[PDB]
Amino acid sequence: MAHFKEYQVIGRRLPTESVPEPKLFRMRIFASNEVIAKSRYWYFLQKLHKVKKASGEIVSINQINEAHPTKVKNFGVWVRYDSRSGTHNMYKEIRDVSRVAAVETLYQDMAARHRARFRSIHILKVAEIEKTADVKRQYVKQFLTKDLKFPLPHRVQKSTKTFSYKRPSTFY
Amino acid sequence: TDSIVKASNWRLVEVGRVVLIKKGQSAGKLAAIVEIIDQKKVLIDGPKAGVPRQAINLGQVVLTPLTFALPRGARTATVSKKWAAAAVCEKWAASSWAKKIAQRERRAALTDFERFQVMVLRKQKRYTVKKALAKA
Amino acid sequence: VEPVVVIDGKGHLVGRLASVVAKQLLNGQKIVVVRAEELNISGEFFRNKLKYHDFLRKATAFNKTRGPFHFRAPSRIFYKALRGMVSHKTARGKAALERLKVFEGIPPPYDKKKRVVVPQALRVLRLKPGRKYTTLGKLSTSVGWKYEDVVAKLEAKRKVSSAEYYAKKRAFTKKVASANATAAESDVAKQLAALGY
Amino acid sequence: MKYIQTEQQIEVPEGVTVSIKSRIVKVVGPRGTLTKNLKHIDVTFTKVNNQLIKVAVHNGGRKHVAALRTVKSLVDNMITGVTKGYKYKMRYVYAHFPINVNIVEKDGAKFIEVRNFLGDKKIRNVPVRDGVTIEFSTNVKDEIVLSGNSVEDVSQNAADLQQICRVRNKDIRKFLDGIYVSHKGFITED
Amino acid sequence: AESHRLYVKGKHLSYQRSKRVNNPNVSLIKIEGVATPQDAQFYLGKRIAYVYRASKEVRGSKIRVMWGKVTRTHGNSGVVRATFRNNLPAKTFGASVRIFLYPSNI
RNA sequence: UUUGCUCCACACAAUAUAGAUGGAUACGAAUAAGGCGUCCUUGUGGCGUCGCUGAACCAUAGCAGGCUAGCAACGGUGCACUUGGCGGAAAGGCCUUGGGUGCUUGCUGGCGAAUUGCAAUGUCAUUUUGCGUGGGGAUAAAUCAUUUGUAUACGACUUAGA
RNA sequence: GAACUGGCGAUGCGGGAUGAACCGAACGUAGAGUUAAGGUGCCGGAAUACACGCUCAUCAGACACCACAAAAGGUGUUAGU
Ligand SMILES: [Mg+2]
Ligand SMILES: [Mg+2]
Ligand SMILES: [Mg+2]
Ligand SMILES: [Mg+2]
Ligand SMILES: [Mg+2]
Ligand SMILES: [Mg+2]
Ligand SMILES: [Mg+2]
Repeated sequence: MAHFKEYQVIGRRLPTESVPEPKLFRMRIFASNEVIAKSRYWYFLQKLHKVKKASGEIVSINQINEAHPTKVKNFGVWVRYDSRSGTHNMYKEIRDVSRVAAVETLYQDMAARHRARFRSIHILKVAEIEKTADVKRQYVKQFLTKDLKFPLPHRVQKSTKTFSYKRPSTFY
Repeated sequence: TDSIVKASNWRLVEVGRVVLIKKGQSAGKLAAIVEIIDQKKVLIDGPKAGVPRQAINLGQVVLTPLTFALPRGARTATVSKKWAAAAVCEKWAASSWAKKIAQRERRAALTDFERFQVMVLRKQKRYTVKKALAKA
Repeated sequence: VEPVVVIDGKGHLVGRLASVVAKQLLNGQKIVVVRAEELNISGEFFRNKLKYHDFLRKATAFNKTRGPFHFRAPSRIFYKALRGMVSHKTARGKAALERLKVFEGIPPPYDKKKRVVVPQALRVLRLKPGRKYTTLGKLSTSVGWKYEDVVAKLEAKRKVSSAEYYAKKRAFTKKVASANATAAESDVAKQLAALGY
Repeated sequence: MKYIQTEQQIEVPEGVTVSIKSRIVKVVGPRGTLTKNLKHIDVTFTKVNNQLIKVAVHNGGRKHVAALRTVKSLVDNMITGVTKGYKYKMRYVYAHFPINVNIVEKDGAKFIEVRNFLGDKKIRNVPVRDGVTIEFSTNVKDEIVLSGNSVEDVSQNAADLQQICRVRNKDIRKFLDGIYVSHKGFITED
Repeated sequence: AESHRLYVKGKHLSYQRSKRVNNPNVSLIKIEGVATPQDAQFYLGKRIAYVYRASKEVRGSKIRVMWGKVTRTHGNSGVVRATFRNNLPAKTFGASVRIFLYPSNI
């Protein structure tokens, strides 16, 4: 699940005699595989237009890879989610190197802070923020400062053995 | 008359910091931090040693005391050029940390005959060491 | 590996150490634990004192001498934690329990034996910095342990004797390392370096 | 939110030296020396230019940075204590019974002795802490001055003196009698 | 020399079991110096001896042996499963067994 | 009270093993800090170095380890005999001094091994006990019965008696 | 007290500590392999696994049936409008 891929799914109503060549609606879906991608596509087309899987067709599904996977970006993410007593819209910022990884982090973060499962979340929009001074969240802005450098105090080293003879230290 | 405060130096998570990967497909190679993603993730690059440019968790690597000048977000070619210019490889090889690692593989690669020769040489060295330890 | 393992209980977390020791004894390793009074429990002292008072108030209603027994000494609090982690009502669990000795301080002959630590139960490695923790000797004293001061006096004089032993050993180590320095750049040393030694 | 780096600055005057081992702080000034143990905070101290000490917290939460600013205030208070010292002035408030306050020795130990508080027969005793000097101020009525190098000891001793004279079983809005801290300042203040 | 060992030290931990049912036909052996199934794979098929002493001489000896072999790895921490011609007595939970270097593939 | 009891040594026999199979290899503190070395004006000092695991260190070769000849150094180890010093938390161990007596793989030789037959723990430890041998050592009590009443249902307790 | 279906009764086995009915799965005698539900600090077979966060409770919390909790409130702390 969290090993997310991004798919474009393009579908349409089933062609008839009155309206051949329907309008080829397309979405970008974050999903673990194509089966889930197609299901999410039909769920959203179901909710937005008067169409369903039985009366429709999937013309194309394509994985969309990151253009520059090794370029650290800042992502604005607009989501809509269901809490225990209502529905809410949220905006969040993720510093990450790809859209699928940023969406992974978003789902982990929504699960952690709002106990919102994948079931309850609609990804409205994921967009790279083109430049700084547009980053609105301090938890992301604090990593954009010039010559940023920080230590990692209290390093804990994993032991391969039950017993140690040396009283380990945490220097780093 | 002079205020004295213990420094408590730490290796800093910073661009140009050399890290030693300890788990993964690299698992024992040097890489450079090219850009910081967050408190737990950084983007690293190991072009000379064959470490692909990748976002990694800081728990997968150990910071070394080695640093070199590197602009933030430098691409693979310039990382390689500045790594070679700074001569990171032999500055790493000269440290006793790398010497200890090399000693560990050399010991692991020994044969039974070589281990017997090690025993014989150790006894020969021990004879002279004990002799001098008794003299002085 | 060694026939008897002596664990310095200072700075360890009681439950994680007890789990490790229980598995060792059940697997057949002989364990001696020293300095039980320096064991740690996570959580503040008042909270762990409240927990022990809850334990104290549990007793057989019609006869208190047959009820749950409330041992106050740090070594016995650790022993109690290790029980319940061991199936003590069986012969195998009893056999595992005779493989264990727990002490306050470091009595002889263990005071001249090598002590080990269990890193996966060490407080400094396990607890998040800033989390409050309790010390077992202090909790035991507040509960009714009588021998904190005599243990502290014996630990102080043991530490003195150990310090002179360490000074002698450090001097001998310095001269041994000096002799090994003179052995370098010789042919035997060069060959040993080539072979990995 | 786990701020990357929070930092505060400590200014050290010319005649003061600060020696900070791991978290044991020693401040020596013209008026004496003070020591504080700070091994419960997890901060980092850095010396800059013999007049400036930086104190920092890395990857710290809201409570951690609050403690950082508390540490800066504590070290500043020790520096102020060795430079100019602390002085607390307390006044005697009474309606009918003159509160008699004196300094007595029980056995080599200074005690503040309070008598006739609300006409009581009980003599109240308050130990005098080390480094705290007591003086009964002339040229102003019913005032007692506590002075010392540590604001902690001076303020705590003054608080003990105030709390030893609490009224029981009366409307304290009416029976306002007691010994109250009237002024918190420095010894040499200008 | 002072060392004559030609086997690897092992400890008999328990039978194969669920929470409340055990299988005496399969024993679980912890081999010293083995921490992963990958390392335990070297020991698959190696012969195992449980060596114990008895008061009664039988065939010129007071020493008796129970023979078995390593059959597969067990878990994630280098424990192995072993089968013996006669099952281990189960008072030997925690006793020492010997894993020999034969049959050898090196 | 059978020539009983006890300690030491070796000889045999029995008994068992919660499980030897190179070595349990000793600072204390902190961990947002330390260890070690060095220097000074001796400190919360300067400088250097180290860790990132014990994957270490020490031991490790010889009919399960024989017999024998040398070379080189005066070291390393074992055994008793020793001179002391320290150790009471459960000391029961640690540090020593001086000769003797073996071994030495630090380095060169010479002789032996086989047939356990292609593997079978292939037996090399150590609780305890008894029967013997030869060398020291010591020479009582308790209970019943009687008796007291500071005790007492009976046991028990508490007293007395060559 | 009715409706449909599946069960128990008439049924053991693995899991839910424990339990007629829940989950998994139904049963000749054995061997081997693989799993279900449930689990993998120790009791106890199996990662003191890996990863991102949250929480410190002077009455924390810790897996459905199930062995309860509410209106209301808090510059505790986190995210968000
Ligand atoms: Mg009592
Ligand atoms: Mg019926
Ligand atoms: Mg239940
Ligand atoms: Mg059941
Ligand atoms: Mg169902
Ligand atoms: Mg569990
Ligand atoms: Mg287990």
